[PDB]
Amino acid sequence: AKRTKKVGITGKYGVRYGSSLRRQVKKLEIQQHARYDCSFCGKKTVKRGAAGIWTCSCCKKTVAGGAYTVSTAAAATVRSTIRRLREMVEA
Amino acid sequence: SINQKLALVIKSGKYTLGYKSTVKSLRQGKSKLIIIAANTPVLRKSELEYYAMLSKTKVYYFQGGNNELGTAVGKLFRVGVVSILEAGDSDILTTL
Amino acid sequence: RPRQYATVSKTHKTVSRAYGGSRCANCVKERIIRAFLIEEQKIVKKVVKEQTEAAK
Amino acid sequence: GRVIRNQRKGAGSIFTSHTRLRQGAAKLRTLDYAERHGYIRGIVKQIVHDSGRGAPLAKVVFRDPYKYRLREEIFIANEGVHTGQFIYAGKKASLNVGNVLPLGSVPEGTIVSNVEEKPGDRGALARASGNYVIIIGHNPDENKTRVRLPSGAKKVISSDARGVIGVIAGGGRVDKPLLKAGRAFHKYRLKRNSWPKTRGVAMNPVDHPHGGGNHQHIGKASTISRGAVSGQKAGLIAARRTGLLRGSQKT
Amino acid sequence: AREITDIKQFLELTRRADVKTATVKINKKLNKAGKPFRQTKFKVRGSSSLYTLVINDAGKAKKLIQSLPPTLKVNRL
RNA sequence: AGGAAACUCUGGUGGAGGCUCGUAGCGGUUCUGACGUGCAAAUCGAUCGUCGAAUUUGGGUAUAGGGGCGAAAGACUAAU
RNA sequence: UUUUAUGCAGGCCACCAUCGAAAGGGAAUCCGGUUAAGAUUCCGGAACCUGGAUAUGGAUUCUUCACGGUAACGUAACUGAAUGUGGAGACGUCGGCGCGAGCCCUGGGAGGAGUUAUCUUUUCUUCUUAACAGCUUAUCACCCCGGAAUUGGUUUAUCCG
RNA sequence: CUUAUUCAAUGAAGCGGAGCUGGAAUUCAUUUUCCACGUUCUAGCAUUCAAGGUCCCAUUCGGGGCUGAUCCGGGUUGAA
Ligand SMILES: [Zn+2]
Ligand SMILES: [Zn+2]
Repeated sequence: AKRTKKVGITGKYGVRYGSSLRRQVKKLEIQQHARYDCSFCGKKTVKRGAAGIWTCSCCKKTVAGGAYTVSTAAAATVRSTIRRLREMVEA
Repeated sequence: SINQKLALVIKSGKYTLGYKSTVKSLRQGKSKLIIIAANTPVLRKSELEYYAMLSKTKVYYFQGGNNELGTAVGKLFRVGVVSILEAGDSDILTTL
Repeated sequence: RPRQYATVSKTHKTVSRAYGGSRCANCVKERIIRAFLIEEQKIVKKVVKEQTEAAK
Repeated sequence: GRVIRNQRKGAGSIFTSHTRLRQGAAKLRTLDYAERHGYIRGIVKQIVHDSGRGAPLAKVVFRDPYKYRLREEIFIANEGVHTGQFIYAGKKASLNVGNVLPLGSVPEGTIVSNVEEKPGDRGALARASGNYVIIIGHNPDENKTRVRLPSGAKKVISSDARGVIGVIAGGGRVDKPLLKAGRAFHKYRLKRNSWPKTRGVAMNPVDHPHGGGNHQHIGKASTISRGAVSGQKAGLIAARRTGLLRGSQKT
Repeated sequence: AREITDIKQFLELTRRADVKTATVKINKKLNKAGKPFRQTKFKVRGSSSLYTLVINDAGKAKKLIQSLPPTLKVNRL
């Protein structure tokens, strides 16, 4: 049915550790347990093996990344600015 | 645009999806054109390029993924490749 | 176990193909294709380079 | 009185880092000929968790140009690398992720990691999770590059000093809590025997310079001169200010 | 300790010339309720293994022992 | 299943937790019980704590005396 | 060099000692019986590996270093130095699911024993088959065909195309 | 300034200089100097003093030198 109002995956942690830390942990546990999309194949077979090891079962690939998400926004900015200055330099 | 012309071909012309049926058609020469996704194995990509070089067929690279091309043709699964055998109605063969 | 591999004969240890008991057959396929394709690519790259810089 | 904890950590019998589950050092290939006259290709074959570290590593493979062999290296993975990947490393290489262009070659506003400090130390700067170094400017005549370090520090280092392009992986790690002495236990037991930390003010005065008293109180101020000694350097050392800071690092 | 079916194989085995000993076992057996038969078992012994030629025909068994050499030391049981 | 939609609920599966009851086990609260020239140079009994782990443990191995080790009692370092 | 040593024509390579676990890794054995006291160690039988000589048979070849199969791959074998590459060794913990072994429960029948004033086609008991060898057998995986929305297959657990 | 001292690598491999071969340079006379001086769609592969070309040998089973791979100095390379 509907089990939990707002603890979600942080109901295994029970009544411990404080609501705020449980909120943060909730957010990041969702991020890290979720399935993502392998860019090489588009399929939803991407998962964490370990912190910044994000591997795809279907296409048998592995990409390095954030401990809890697979693409961190900082590194996204870095990709973009790298492409920018590289285009400029070859240009 | 391109997805509109491809839907027109889905309605009027005929086609076959996927690497195996595609390259079978290309071996037979019956095909005219291929559209190829951009998420794609570069090996498969280059092999198709060679096959189409031999067949003198045309090739087009899709600014999209398997998902996007599938939505374009109107199917609901992954399509890295599509082979146009004839369009009848569309300007696909003429344009690009 | 390894010493038992040393007991048995060749038939029980590998396959009649190139890369018999080392690599998957599908991987054999893949890498053969890779070789042929990119050496052809190398060749056409070489000749286009030669002719454009010969013009130039 | 008695010898104290740091004063034993120097000798290091039980405080040596643990090593069983590490793949060895992560290092940059030697600046031999190619990386200072051209470039070389390598294949990222796999990516692997290293224990005790927080980042992952990249098992990369090059070919020794002098001998028919395949020389393997362990790199740090930046975010955006993957398996089966072609990593071009050297001077005449390309400005993408994974590559090892010199700081003399890269432009301003650039991001790098695993940066050398002097050419042939093979990875010193910004090796930990999510830490990057930014380029500032050059003085190619008397070849030097200004770089900003995650402490905000503007350092000046040579130009042949290599450095990997990208941001180090495993970011966001300390954004998560731990919630558990057990989680911290596991962390520090794969790193080194550094936990739990017990308070000197709860120790006895023989065992620390805070210990003792009918009330847990320090008594004598904890701001310690830099020119103190081994036995006195418990507390805040060479400190300029204390307390809550409100405002800016101001640099 | 290997089964054997080919009779000429068993004979050239008897003349393998490392072979020295042989045995013939009889066994009381059942094909069906009313014909409990007589299984013959020629167990020949050389060096590295024992070869067991199996037989379920007394006519063939007597022809076999008629065919065997005399010098090969036998054990009837 | 409901709802105009937003989105809400119901039954099931499933089997998480430094969760819990509780045996083995590790411990050692209370009885301030027994004994207290003992079975014992620290035990016996009942009652108790905890029991998948920051767990318990063998073996090897390192740290040696103003030194070591210490989740810290000035505790332990062969009844010291 | 066949006076001979290993000088000697040649090229290769590059630990950089050693010690360290009778519970980690590890080449190879099982049954039966046997003594006052031994046993996987003895006896009988049947096996396995290692090392080294090694001869017969067999296979290959006058197209010199095998053939069949679309393929996955198969076979009694069926050249292969230097060097290099890969794999096994070699690996957590918990859950439940399946499968197997032995045990337990049990039916019939063949023997033996017990009870029996009464009743009990009854209670108990034996009915076994090792290492090793040959033939055969499998979940997962993999190949051929063919081309899937009307979406389908499928696990206890929802994953796949 | 490097040599003394000090730091670090490395199986002490490509140092430095000059030079070809090209691009730019304005050559104000001939080059004035500067850039390069074999590699980038792809998880392949790269080894036998290198094949070739070339000069010899004793052709024979083959054997050897130059180039292929510019030359000189023998400061391993940087730092300080
Ligand atoms: Zn994928
Ligand atoms: Zn494979």
